[PDB]
Amino acid sequence: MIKTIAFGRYELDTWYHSPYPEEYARLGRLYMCEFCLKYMKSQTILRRHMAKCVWKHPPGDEIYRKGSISVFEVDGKKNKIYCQNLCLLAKLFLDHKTLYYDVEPFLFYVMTEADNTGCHLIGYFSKEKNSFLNYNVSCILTMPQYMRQGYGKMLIDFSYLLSKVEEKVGSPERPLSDLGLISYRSYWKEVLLRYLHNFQGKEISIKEISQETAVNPVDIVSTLQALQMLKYWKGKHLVLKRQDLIDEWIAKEAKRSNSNKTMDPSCLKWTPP
Amino acid sequence: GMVEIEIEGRLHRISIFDPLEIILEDDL
Ligand SMILES: [Zn+2]
Repeated sequence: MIKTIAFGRYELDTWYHSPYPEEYARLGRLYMCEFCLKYMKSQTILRRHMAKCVWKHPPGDEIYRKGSISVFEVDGKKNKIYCQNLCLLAKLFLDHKTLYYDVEPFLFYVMTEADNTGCHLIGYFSKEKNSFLNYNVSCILTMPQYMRQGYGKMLIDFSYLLSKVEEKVGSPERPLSDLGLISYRSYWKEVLLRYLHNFQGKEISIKEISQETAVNPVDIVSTLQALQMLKYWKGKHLVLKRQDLIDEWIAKEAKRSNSNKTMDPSCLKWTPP
Repeated sequence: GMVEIEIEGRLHRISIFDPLEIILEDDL
């Protein structure tokens, strides 16, 4: 079975099992075209491909660019093959991912970092074209060579930015991988502490916050309690503005945004359906 | 809209449309 993939300049241990054709699943190493995501039997095979291959980035529309960092929006129906490969790729490293074959009812948002060779795959999230439950994220992944660098947050943040511009509230698809429950929990804290920092009024409804940030009202109540800011005295429900967390949030703001790991609504060029 | 969960060994239910009061420190 498979254990490692050659992905661009990287050599990655694979974490799970992916339903690759047994012809390939018989192999312990797969060589992936870093731009079109074709999988190949050997190094010699790949090299010849790379000499033919034309992709220097994914397909679809580049709906966000801020310098080297882009995000492409790929239609599962418009690039069925690119998206299917993407899933197989993501199925290593993602434990509970369902879909591989039928990528048509989905949009894929592919984040990439550009250098002199091309636009390299950072990570992606998929999004149903018509989520019955209003999920703004189906599956989300940071490539291993980009983990613990604040790109997960950027992906999540972009998923809600779409939701905002769509004028919707949404939430990731349940269930939530053990690794992704921590990052959303984290992200919903950034988001909420910021709001309370900017909000100068004396009262607010969840629906207001839900509408400003695009975070689902349940995920808001959840985080408020996680932060222990939902208090009940004298017969009603009060929001408790913790100075500490808010003050820690501002110091943490300096740190993060010194390293430019922030998405930027000014750079998005998108229209929703 | 009505959410439910726990605050210090009690059980509590809260609407997502009522304005909730924001406070700092104070007597409670
Ligand atoms: Zn290729």
